[PDB]
This record gives sequence, C-alpha cells and structure tokens, in this order.
Amino acid sequence: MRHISPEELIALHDANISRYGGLPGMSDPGRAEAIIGRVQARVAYEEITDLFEVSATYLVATARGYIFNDANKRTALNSALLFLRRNGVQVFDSPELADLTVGAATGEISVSSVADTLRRLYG
Amino acid sequence: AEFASLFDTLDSTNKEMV
Ligand SMILES: [Br-]
Ligand SMILES: [Br-]
Ligand SMILES: [Br-]
Ligand SMILES: [Br-]
Ligand SMILES: [Br-]
Ligand SMILES: [Br-]
Ligand SMILES: [Br-]
Ligand SMILES: [Br-]
Ligand SMILES: [Br-]
Ligand SMILES: [Br-]
Repeated sequence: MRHISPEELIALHDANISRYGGLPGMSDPGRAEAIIGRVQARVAYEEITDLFEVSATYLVATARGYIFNDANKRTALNSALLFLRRNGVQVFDSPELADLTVGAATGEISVSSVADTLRRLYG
Repeated sequence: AEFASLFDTLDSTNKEMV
C-alpha cells in the first residue's frame, strides 16, 4: 500500500500552515521520522491490510505526537485522508471530522474507534 | 497540487480547526 513519508508529512504540514495559518516549525528534529517510521513498521509487523485501520494509525500517531509547534491536528486529519485518497478511497469533508480529530488528539478515541468512524464515512 | 486539491476538499474543516 502507498504510505506517507516523514518529509511528505512535514511538507503537508508546512503547506497547511501557509494556507490556513499557525505557528511554523517542528517541536523536535527527528520526531516526524520516529513517529511515521513507527507507524509503517507496525503496519508491516502487525500485517495491517485494512486501509481504515492504517489511516486511523496515521491520524492518531500525528494527532498525539506533537511533531509540530502547531497544526498537529490539521496535519493528522489531512494526512490520514491523503493516505486514503492515494490508496483509491474517495474522501470528502464531513462535519464529524473536527471532533473526531480532537478526540484522537486528547487520547479519548482509540485507533480502532477512529478507524470505525472513517470506515463508516468513506468505506 | 497534491495538497491544494486535498485542502480544497477539506477546506471547511481546515478552517474550523484553526
Ligand atoms: Br511550518
Ligand atoms: Br521533526
Ligand atoms: Br503507531
Ligand atoms: Br490544528
Ligand atoms: Br496543534
Ligand atoms: Br463539511
Ligand atoms: Br490507540
Ligand atoms: Br497547498
Ligand atoms: Br492552494
Ligand atoms: Br481530494
């Protein structure tokens, strides 16, 4: 399946900051690579073939990861949906996405639960 | 353009979350 690289995650964040606003820059050099590398390793190791579970893992990992000074939630959401789109899943905006992403970010909504919602919306 | 199209699609939610 087609994954999102750390540098792509960063570029997506930076483009989002430019378009919508927010504080620039990364919290800690290396964290993007650490987190996204972890996601991809886990997907291989756990043999996760379900696109919605994988999208959810990107979403939760970035939302909780504090890779950036700002727009972590935006980057989390857009990257998850970019992931779905690259893998042939049509995506569209839904008024449920904001609260979903916040819930993921605060640790209130698990990967499994995020995947369940994405699957309802887009599957 | 990869990103611009994605942001266009999710423009509402992106704005909401700022
Ligand atoms: Br930035
Ligand atoms: Br970083
Ligand atoms: Br992970
Ligand atoms: Br945000
Ligand atoms: Br943030
Ligand atoms: Br909407
Ligand atoms: Br979780
Ligand atoms: Br853009
Ligand atoms: Br644009
Ligand atoms: Br799109």
